[PDB]
Amino acid sequence: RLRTSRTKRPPDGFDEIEPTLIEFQDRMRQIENTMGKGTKTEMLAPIFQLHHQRSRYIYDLYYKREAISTELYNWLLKQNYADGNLIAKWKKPGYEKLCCLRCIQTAESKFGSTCICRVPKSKLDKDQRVRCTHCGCNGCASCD
Amino acid sequence: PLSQPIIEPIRHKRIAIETTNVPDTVYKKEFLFGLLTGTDDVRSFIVAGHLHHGKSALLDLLVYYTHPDTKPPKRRSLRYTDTHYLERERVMSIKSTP
Amino acid sequence: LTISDEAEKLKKHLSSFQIYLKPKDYLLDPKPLLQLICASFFGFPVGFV
Amino acid sequence: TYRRWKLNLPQMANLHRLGYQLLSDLRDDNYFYLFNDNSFFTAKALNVAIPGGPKFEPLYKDEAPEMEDWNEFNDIYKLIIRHPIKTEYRIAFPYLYNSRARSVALSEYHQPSNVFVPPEDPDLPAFFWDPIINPITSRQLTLH
Amino acid sequence: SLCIKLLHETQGHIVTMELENGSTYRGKLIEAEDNMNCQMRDISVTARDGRVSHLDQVYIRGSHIRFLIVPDMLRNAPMFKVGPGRSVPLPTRGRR
Amino acid sequence: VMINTTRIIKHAILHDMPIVLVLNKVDRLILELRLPPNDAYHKLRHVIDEVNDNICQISKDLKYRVSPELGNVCFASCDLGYCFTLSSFAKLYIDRHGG
Amino acid sequence: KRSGATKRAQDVPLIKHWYLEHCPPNQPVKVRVSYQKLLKSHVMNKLHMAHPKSHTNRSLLRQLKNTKFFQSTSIDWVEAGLQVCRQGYNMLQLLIHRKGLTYLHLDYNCNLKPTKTLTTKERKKSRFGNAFHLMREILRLTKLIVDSHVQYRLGNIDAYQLADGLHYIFNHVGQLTGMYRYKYRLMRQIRACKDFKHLIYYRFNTGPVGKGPGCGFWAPSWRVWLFFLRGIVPLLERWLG
Amino acid sequence: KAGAPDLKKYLDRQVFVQLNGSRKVYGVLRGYDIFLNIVLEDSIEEKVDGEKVKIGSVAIRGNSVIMIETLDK
Amino acid sequence: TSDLNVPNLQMFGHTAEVLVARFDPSGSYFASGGMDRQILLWNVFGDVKNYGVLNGCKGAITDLQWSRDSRVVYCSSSDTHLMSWDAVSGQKIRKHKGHAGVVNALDVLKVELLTSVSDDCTMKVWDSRSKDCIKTIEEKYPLTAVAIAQQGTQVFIGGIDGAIKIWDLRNNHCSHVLKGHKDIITSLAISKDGSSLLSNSMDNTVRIFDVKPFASAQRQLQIFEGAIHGQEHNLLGVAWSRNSRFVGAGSSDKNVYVWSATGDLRYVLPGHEGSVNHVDFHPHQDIILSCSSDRTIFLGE
Amino acid sequence: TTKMVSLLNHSLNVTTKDGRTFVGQLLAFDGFMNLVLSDCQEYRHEEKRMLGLVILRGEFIVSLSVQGPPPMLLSGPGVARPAGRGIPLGQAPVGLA
RNA sequence: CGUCAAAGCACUUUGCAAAAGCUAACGUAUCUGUUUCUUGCCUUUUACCAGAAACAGCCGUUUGUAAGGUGUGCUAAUUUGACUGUAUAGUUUUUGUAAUCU
Ligand SMILES: O=P(O)(O)O[C@H]1[C@@H](OP(=O)(O)O)[C@@H](OP(=O)(O)O)[C@@H](OP(=O)(O)O)[C@@H](OP(=O)(O)O)[C@H]1OP(=O)(O)O
Ligand SMILES: Nc1nc2c(ncn2[C@@H]2O[C@H](COP(=O)(O)OP(=O)(O)OP(=O)(O)O)[C@@H](O)[C@H]2O)c(=O)[nH]1
Ligand SMILES: [Mg+2]
Ligand SMILES: [Mg+2]
Ligand SMILES: [Zn+2]
Ligand SMILES: [Zn+2]
Ligand SMILES: [Zn+2]
Repeated sequence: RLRTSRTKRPPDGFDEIEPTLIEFQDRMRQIENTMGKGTKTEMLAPIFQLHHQRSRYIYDLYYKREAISTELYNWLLKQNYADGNLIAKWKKPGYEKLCCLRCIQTAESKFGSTCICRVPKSKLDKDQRVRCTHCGCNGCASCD
Repeated sequence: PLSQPIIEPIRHKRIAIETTNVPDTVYKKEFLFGLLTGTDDVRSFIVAGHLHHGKSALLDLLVYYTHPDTKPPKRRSLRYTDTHYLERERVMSIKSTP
Repeated sequence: LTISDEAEKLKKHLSSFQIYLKPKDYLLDPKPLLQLICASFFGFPVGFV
Repeated sequence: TYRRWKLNLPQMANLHRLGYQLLSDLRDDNYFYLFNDNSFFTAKALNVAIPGGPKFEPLYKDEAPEMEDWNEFNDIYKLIIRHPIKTEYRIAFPYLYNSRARSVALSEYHQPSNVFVPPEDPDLPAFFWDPIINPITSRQLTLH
Repeated sequence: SLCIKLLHETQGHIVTMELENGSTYRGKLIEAEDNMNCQMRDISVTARDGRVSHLDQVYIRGSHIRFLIVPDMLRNAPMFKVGPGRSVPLPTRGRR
Repeated sequence: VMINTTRIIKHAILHDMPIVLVLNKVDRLILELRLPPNDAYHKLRHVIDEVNDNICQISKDLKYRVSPELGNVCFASCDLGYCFTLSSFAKLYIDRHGG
Repeated sequence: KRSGATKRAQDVPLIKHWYLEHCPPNQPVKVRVSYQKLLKSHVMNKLHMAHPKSHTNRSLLRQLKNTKFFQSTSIDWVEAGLQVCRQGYNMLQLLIHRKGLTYLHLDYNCNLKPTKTLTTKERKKSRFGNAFHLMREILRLTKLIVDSHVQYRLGNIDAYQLADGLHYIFNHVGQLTGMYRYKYRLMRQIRACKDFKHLIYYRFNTGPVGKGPGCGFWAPSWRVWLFFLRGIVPLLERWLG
Repeated sequence: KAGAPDLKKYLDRQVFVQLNGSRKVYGVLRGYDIFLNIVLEDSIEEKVDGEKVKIGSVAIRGNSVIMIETLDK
Repeated sequence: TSDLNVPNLQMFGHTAEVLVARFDPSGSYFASGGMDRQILLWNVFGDVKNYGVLNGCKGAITDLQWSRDSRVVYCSSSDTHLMSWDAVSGQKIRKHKGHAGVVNALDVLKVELLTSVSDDCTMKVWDSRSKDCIKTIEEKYPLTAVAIAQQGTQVFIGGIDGAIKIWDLRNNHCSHVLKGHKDIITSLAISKDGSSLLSNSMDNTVRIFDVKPFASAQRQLQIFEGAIHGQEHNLLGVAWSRNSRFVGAGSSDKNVYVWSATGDLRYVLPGHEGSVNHVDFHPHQDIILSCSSDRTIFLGE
Repeated sequence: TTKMVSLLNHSLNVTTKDGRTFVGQLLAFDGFMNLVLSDCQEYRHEEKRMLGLVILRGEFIVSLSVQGPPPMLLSGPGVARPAGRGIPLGQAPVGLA
């Protein structure tokens, strides 16, 4: 992950996108230090929000705007700059707007069911349209 | 003495390597018996030499071919036709096994 | 040829002899590779017999 | 997972050269004549101690004069003294040079000595007549 | 070739062969070749008509053989698999 | 040739026993001692000559004689798994290259 | 070989042949004794060789990972070490509380010192057992190692100083921790580390290099302590349970 | 490919050859080929009647040789 | 009233729902399979123990069929495959591929001919060795059950439409349909003589039809109520007695329904914990077989 | 030539160039169609003679046919136990409540 | 290399089961504990000393098999296994010394 000045220089397209990745890390540090105003699980939601945003930024760079070479993209996935499994989910139908991977796994629920944000809202009552407890997601359904 | 057991444990004194059942060879045993009984294709000889010059390895060479089940050991030579725990300890032939 | 790590030259030469080895076999320890090559090249030790 | 490795010949040669300080230079195994594991087991059983090797507890404390008799067998009167029976003899041939030989272990008698000498310089060809090897000259025979 | 291997197996025994003429030969086979050229000894030649003659040493060319009557106890001889490059059926231990 | 080899040869010729010689551990000449091919041939020939001398010390009969040209001597490496004679290479060549 | 099976890091001894062979001549008495003692331990290990028994694969961490209470990620080793030190400190502190022994101070180096003079009642109540103290001392050793690495990461020391300090830590557990008090069978491991120190120093300080700090060949002593931990883990888990 | 026939023991010996069509030739073998083509010298031919006519130096094609026979004990 | 050691024998095994269980035509064996991708072979008389497990199927055993030789087993898999299992040795003989969805039903012939339907809206005829469909019939909606007449020219297919279609393999003239059902047909079964067709449908009515070239119209002989289907849309089977005078069916209300084929209910015996998937009768004695999605199967009288 | 292998150990009658017929069990064949027959009988012209082990030349052979077919599961987890049916007091589908 | 056959394949996560048969490294590495004995130091216990026997535990390893994950394919990729695998009208078999009658 962390890179030293004596390390192998990253591929050619890295320096154009270095500052925004540094800024992502800056907000991650801010979220780490910021404390309070939530339950034991609620305070840990912005972490997943920012992680999804960064991985989505890299995925957008490669697969929709083609602004980076495949070598640099593979390097970024190797250096944990982006979540490989999350992108793998984004690449298949039905999961285009997946929030995180804890809201898809059924072994982490009480009754072996995916999270509430995964249900399309057309099949969901108005009262139970809430923010996900895992990450604060407000609807992952591709339809929505 | 206290060392003497009241109920003697069951012991099986094994001295040599001896398969319970005849291993499968490339040839049929009836063919070998026919060759031995009614043919002049039998040769009787001994394999002799100095120490560790390789006379048991020579017979291992033929055994590897006629017995497909045998495989080379992990850390040493097969030394088939030793078949004595003493010889397997000293890693040298002490008896003349036919 | 077996020892000195020359996969393609050995492969071609044994192809001339119709000795065909699986590709994982060339990636063997030097001694079992020698044993395999010698058991395919020289067959049963018929000279001694 | 790192469960199996396969290295080239140049790579293995390089690794052998680089770590040359920390490996043995024997290749013969006859060096460990009475200083190998089974000799140590025998010495521990007999309570003798090879003077460079370990020392253990007796393992057999039954040597009291319960017989109360010298047995007129080991007496000096009927014994030809030629050379002292060292403990190296008692370890090399455990079943002959000592009675009461229990729990001893036998060791490999001999190995064919290795006649390989590594090359001094790479300029010389691989197959070259070493001057250390005595010449093949035996005009001392009477053939047919 | 398994048939030629069996013929070589026969060597030293008494094998009867009849040639393209129709005469049958009763003697001891002492040599054999891949061409099936044969050498025989103490042969009792039975001509096509039935006349019995006797020969001592012959070298029958293989191209003129019809068939051979091998001794019965050779029915248990082992039929080894032959690889592509091998020219003699022998027990194998390598790859194939 | 060592002392036990000499003893075996003496006792075998004394009892009128034919002897077939196997020159084992040939691979040590190539991979271990690293002799050039010509020096290796000289070493093999010297060993055969020594064996023949030990035979002659008992009986100078030409019936008891070991030499590869008589088909009486086998070159072998039982660790690597081959044991050929002059005839086994002549036939190995012939099968490949014709008549 | 050219082909193998990737043993673990601590399963490579790297100097076993040094003392399996004969001792080099003209060595001082202590070095000869060290050679002989290491050889004795090896011989005892080989004599009681048990062919491993058949058993189905079980592992604590896989069972734990199956549950929903345990997650997984990838972090730097030094961060993980700091986390382990902090967690052990918090566990020991929570255990010291919940007993009312709030007058005992467990400072950050894992020393249990009363904050006031204790009466007989308090002195009798504040007496802990061998399990707690052994865990405290193992935690102290862990903190020593992680703090050496942290000093290296700050730039306070360079790589050579760190290697030398780690070698010193592993060879001098009996002086730095005092863990031997609560389990005296550790003295086998302390003696083994001393013997490895003798071998390595006398094969290291030869020629232009002389006496002094600087020998950072810490692999053998490190693996000695790893193999001590292998056996002591179940005993401490039983005691702490 | 082909193979050399084994006939060294028959060289320079009184030999008797049977050809196709009930032919019969004497002679001493002097050479042979891959196809068993033989060469005979000072040979003698037999007819069906049996009168022996000296035939001379002879080079029989191997394709016609049925058997090659020697008479010595 | 039979050779069973106990009049009722509850059979345990499997790790999931069991979907099929059919008697051997000889009457000494029977096999069962379900969602655990395993087929178990049983002993009707004796210790009633397992002697074989048919492992290797990569999907749920939706249906399986015994061979007349009673030595090979044909299984229908949810993984779009049909495997032939050698019962005596338990080895994979052949794997028939070619569908495009879950294959729902399977049937065998009196001659080595196999037929099956799947969710790809098709029906395929398989030779026991050709490894390929000799004939393909393509429908609009997914099919659910088949029955082949032992004479060997007519196949009855039942699907979403609710009308049984009778197909002549040689003629390819399909202008004859056994109308009458109004919902999905779960199963079909043919009589021993090959004269009557037994059908079950998800409209909760079990009907019996006549397989004869001539009819006096309203080929519907009679209808049966009581056997009901749940909300899981399971494929509930129907069975024919050895003497072809008792008709049987399963229901999602855990009851096994046996009739006299004359319109009067005879046995309504309960005993299952879940939906009763399949039911069969022994070809020699008066036994009945039950198969339910509660990991258990029952032997009968 | 994989079909040629399928006739091993079968019983075969071979019509020959001479006109005879040999019947016996095939043991091994050859690329030149040399046939090895065991327990071979001779069909001259039909007279029966026991021949034994016979090696045919390739040229001698005209055609061949076969007269006789070639000479010549682990466990389970289920367990049975007798039991009776227990009548429940409800009448409803499992899905419906 | 070639032909044939069936299996998507490569990497990877987890579950289940097994791992000497013919004297031999599941692990070329190496700890701990219990019981019964014999010892050492010993004021009494824990902690201990060092040898044996019989038992266990922990750190690891290999294989089989089941269900999945990632990347690539099914409009082909790869792997595993099996194979009595090769030319050729010019004498030793397969591009005819045949027909004729008897
Ligand atoms: O304790 P020892 O093994 O006898 O070794 C001590 C000493 O160790 P302590 O500081 O623990 O007393 C040093 O070793 P480190 O402390 O450096 O490990 C020192 O080593 P250097 O001189 O190599 O620095 C030296 O060992 P030696 O004199 O053998 O080199 C010295 O030995 P003495 O105790 O005999 O003085
Ligand atoms: N390098 C090499 N070593 C061989 C060869 N043949 C045998 N050896 C080794 O020589 C040693 C002795 O082999 P053995 O088969 O025990 O020889 P031996 O004649 O049976 O020894 P004794 O029975 O005591 O006479 C073993 O290590 C064999 O592996 C060879 O051809 N080359
Ligand atoms: Mg020997
Ligand atoms: Mg007291
Ligand atoms: Zn989420
Ligand atoms: Zn959610
Ligand atoms: Zn969400």
